[PDB]
Amino acid sequence: ARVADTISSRPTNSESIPALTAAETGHTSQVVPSDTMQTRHVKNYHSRSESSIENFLCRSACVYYATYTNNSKKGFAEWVINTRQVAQLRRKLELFTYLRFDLELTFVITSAQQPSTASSVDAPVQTHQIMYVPPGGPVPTKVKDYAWQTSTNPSVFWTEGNAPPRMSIPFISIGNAYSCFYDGWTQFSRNGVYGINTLNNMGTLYMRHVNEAGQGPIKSTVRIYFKPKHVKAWVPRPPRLCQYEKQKNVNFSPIGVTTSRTDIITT
Amino acid sequence: ARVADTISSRPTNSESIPALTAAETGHTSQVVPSDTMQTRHVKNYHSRSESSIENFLCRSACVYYATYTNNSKKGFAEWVINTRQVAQLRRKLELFTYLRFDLELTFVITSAQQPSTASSVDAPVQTHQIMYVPPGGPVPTKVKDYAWQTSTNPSVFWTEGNAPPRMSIPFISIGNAYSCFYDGWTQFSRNGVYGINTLNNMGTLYMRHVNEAGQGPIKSTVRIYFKPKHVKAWVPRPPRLCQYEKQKNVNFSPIGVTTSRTDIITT
Amino acid sequence: VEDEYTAAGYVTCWYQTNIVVPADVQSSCDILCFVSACNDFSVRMLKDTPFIRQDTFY
Amino acid sequence: SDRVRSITLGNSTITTQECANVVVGYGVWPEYLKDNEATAEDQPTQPDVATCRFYTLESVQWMKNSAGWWWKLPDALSQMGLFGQNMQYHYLGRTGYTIHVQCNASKFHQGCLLVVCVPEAEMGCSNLNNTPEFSELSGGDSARMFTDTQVGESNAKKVQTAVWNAGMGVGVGNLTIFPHQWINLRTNNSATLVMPYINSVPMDNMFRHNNLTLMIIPFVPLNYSEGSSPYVPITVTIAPMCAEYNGLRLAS
Amino acid sequence: SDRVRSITLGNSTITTQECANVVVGYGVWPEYLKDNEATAEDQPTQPDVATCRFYTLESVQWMKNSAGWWWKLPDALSQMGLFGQNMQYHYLGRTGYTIHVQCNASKFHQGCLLVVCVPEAEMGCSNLNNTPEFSELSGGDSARMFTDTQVGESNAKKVQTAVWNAGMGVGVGNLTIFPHQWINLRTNNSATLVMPYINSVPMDNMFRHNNLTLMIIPFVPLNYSEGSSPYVPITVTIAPMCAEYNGLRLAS
Amino acid sequence: NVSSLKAYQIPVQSNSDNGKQVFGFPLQPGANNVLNRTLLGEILNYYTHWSGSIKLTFM
Amino acid sequence: AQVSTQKTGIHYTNINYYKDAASNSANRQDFTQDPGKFTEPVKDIMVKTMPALN
Amino acid sequence: AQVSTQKTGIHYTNINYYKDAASNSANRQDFTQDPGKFTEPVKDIMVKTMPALN
Ligand SMILES: CCCCCCCCCCCCCCCC(=O)O
Ligand SMILES: CCCCCCCCCCCCCCCC(=O)O
Repeated sequence: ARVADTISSRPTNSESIPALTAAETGHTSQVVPSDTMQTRHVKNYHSRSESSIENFLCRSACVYYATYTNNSKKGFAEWVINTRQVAQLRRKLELFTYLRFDLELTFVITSAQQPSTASSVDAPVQTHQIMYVPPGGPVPTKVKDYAWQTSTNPSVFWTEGNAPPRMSIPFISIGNAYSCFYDGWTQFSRNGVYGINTLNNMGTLYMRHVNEAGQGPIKSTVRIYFKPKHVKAWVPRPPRLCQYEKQKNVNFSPIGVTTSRTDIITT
Repeated sequence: ARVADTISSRPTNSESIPALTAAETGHTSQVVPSDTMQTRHVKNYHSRSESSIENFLCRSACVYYATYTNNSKKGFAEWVINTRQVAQLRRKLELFTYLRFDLELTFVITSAQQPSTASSVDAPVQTHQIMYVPPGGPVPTKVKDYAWQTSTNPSVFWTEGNAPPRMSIPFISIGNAYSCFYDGWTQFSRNGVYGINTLNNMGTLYMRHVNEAGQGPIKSTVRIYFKPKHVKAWVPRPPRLCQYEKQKNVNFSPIGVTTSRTDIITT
Repeated sequence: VEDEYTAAGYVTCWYQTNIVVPADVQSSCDILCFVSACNDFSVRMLKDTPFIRQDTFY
Repeated sequence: SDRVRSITLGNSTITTQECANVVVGYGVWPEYLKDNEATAEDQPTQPDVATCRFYTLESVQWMKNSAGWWWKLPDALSQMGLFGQNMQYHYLGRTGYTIHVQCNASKFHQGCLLVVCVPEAEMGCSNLNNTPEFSELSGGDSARMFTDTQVGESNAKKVQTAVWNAGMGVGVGNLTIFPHQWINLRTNNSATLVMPYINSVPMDNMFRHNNLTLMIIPFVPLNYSEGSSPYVPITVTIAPMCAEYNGLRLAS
Repeated sequence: SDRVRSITLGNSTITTQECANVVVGYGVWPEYLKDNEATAEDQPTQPDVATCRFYTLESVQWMKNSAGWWWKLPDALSQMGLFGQNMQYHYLGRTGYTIHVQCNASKFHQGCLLVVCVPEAEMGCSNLNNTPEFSELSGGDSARMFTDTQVGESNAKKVQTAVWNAGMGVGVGNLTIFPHQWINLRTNNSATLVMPYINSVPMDNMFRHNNLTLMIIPFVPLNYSEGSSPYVPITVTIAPMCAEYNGLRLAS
Repeated sequence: NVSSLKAYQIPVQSNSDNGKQVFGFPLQPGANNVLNRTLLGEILNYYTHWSGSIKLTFM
Repeated sequence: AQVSTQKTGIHYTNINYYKDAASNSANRQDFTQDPGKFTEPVKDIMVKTMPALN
Repeated sequence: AQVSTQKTGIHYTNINYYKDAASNSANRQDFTQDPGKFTEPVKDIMVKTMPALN
């Protein structure tokens, strides 16, 4: 993807006006710097390969982290899948209005020892289970539940001390693209929920320890990473100026357009 | 496996009656919606690939879990192989009358530390043995037994902290297909056992620790997962309405066909 | 699952004319209803069913 | 001479003697739905002369301390002729648009306007917990206006209408990434934008979803001297293009 | 078996298991206006699925002392869907019709009905000096009924509704010169008539002129024995065919 | 009528008026309790998305 | 080595390593339909436009 | 096996192992540009040397 090269030029005295235009037409001028001054011939070998949509968006970014305790009544974690609780991936995806990609999912699981009271605490290797429930299915209510039978829901098992678990997800949607912005309601009477919460229905993700609480409590933490593959994008958008405040909507507090200086001629 | 597409149509005034039929023949009508109203031409690209018998049944499902303790007289586990102690795989397999598949077997083994009384408890890595005895062979009676010599019975060994063990099983049967339902007895005098227990003879599965009880008791738990491959199916069946009560038979308590509403015109 | 963004509508039934019956015939009749799918029906994204329970092994 | 146009749609005509070029969307002209992209399988309705014509909204006054105005686009035409009657009896629909903003003044006045068209312009609220209710987000062919101040948090359901944030939390100078034109009273008299149908679905309901927003923001304020005309109006004219509908039912 | 039909128009369907033939006008099927007969020179509107469909009027009870009913045809469909909305915004229009009258009873009932369609059925008044006012000549999809008696001259603006004169001063037995069918409860269950556009001009205004009239007259009265069902309804279903309009203006 | 065979029968009489309603239900083939438990509505409860036409036969 | 077609909305390679046919992978790409044995199990064929009983 | 060109400032080999097209690697080498739909979205074309308004 090489860039255009420079063409040599000569002194002119003519009727053609490249520098004069009209910006009132909504049309950006197509002048090169070899029209306003004398240039030399320069062969450019630079490429635009690092600014593609396939290269700008295909990196792993953290979206959530949750904790769950071993020695606890109903100690397990849940998360409703969205991309609006972090500030860095939300600003990158909201440069466009419609997106369409595959996904790559990676989990990072740690553990920590809690202040127990017994002597000679020695625990074996821990095993974790991460379950995905599509919308409409049965959900777990506790740790020893029948809902963890995973007969048709996809799940994964992992033992501590190995490579992190990874899997792929295709373009799961009902429409033809994902929508970052929705200007409308969910009811036909125009009441209630207004915004992007009317389109978010992706499921819930559950996490638990498979072992038993032997002689000491253990507190674990999972971290989730998103990586879009095979990306298409439509209708670009200005970047966000103000800071994000909530998750469901786009409410903000107003702020200035830039920072200030002391004069108009200050360099 | 693309679905059929829509054909355009015109206003009619004729003798042909697609909407009128007779459901008394036991014959489902073959009308498309381009016979009862005016349609446009629509090319459908949808596929029926996710509803095949190879895609509906080829997922891993938990069938049993058992425990066994290290510091115990006769501490080991046994299980007679069947698919009728869980509620989610039993309802999926009983949509058909006859089935024929290969198998894939996966085990998930954990451990836990029991409240010992000694100081400086530190145990090495644990090793487990899982043995399969076909019907008629010798069975173990204790942990230090001669029956664990596994000269011709297939067994597996596994050290804690690795990938889970996995193996394949072919279509082992005496008939031409597995039978989910059997309407008959085992005696010619029509006494005694009635039902599916007359056809179940698959063997027993044994589990033990190979290490010795060093200085502290350890309680382990295995979990078993089934995955049918190369599936054929015959004679479909209505799904089960009531809740399962036992394992050997199909006894139930009666329940209503649906849940109720307050009127026939309630939307 | 129930979702107001992807609703499908309503199915009703009304009397066009009356049920006219002779003498010595019962007036009250009955209607049965059936349901099925056409040849463009398809499904996606296999999950679990909410129509079964368990507490302990059978 | 590029300075003259003439647009003819149905039984209506626009004539202009002082104009810039015509901006066409993202390079795409409006068109009917094809057989490869269709999902609703019954025959659509195309009236095509009774709906595809120029409808004129109300007029607003450009004052000196004026901040801006906006319109939600498949909502101002909800009581206009036979276009607003097909929306009530049908469930689906898709439309392209042609917008013509027009404002004239003499050679002794000055000022500049930005006329953009924003797809999916979701707006925010002044109270940080709620969302704005329907009466503030749009009106029936009547402009909702921005203000140069900041709406306080003591109100519950009101739009945050600070102009430099454009209601959406972004910079107002970066709104030129959308298809737009300028009206400069030194040289220009009108602006014309042609927009195709933009959505993530091939058809949509036109009463629960506004998929376009037309904003008019004065960057350079209106100025004149003593004796010149103080009243300067702005008028907007919208024409639907290649509209079709599906799903007949009761009147809603 | 000639006894079954199926008519499909838009998103609606009629099915019949006991029927006579279909009567087609004067041998002519409805069609659009040609280029040789046109006089209005702007482009017409043809919605063609939103208007050309089956609309069902109200139901009337066939009693024993029952005399007849009538409907004025481009007036009962004046509040029906998108057909009655195009009539309010346009000035001209032309339409053909499809009428389906339907009445069922058992094998133990008897009676006969005549279903005719009369073009330009101008009616008379009971007072010999005046003409009947609008409220008696037609109703909004509600039947106006004849009576077996004679309306007195003491009333001022009322229709003379004696059945044997058919409201027009002619013999009621000679109404079979118009396109018609019979409903005989011994053999028949419905009647279907297809009517083209009949006028002396190629287009006409549909609010000042009714160019068709549908009459249903019981020649043999309804009779049954004790125990049979006493309530017998009659239902009418009309579908416009090949409708087009001209002259957009305000809503009237 | 749910613990009976009367749940499948739709009552039909001879009236003294016109235009009465027989039944009515919303079209939700996997969430509405009318079409929930049928042969079509049990296969749909194993999946999440569905698409296509639906036949309704009356006898 | 088998080269197959890799379901989309491009190819892949597959080699078998074991001696028994029960050790292979799942089929997952056998799309075959015969709905007529359940929906029309009648003796004489029925045309849609004709009546059912004559 | 696909043989591609391995971006420099030499080839490499790529084989697909899974049955679904969502399991492949990223594209990373699809360089295509069309800036004219954003920078010049006008009806009549504008030559650079000519004036904008005549
Ligand atoms: C163990 C398997 C886990 C399966 C996880 C599947 C998660 C689904 C991913 C949904 C992508 C969400 C994209 C953003 C949605 C939107 O912007 O509207
Ligand atoms: C370590 C090797 C273990 C070998 C395990 C072999 C288990 C045999 C599997 C039998 C399949 C049972 C299928 C259901 C039987 C039925 O429904 O009647």
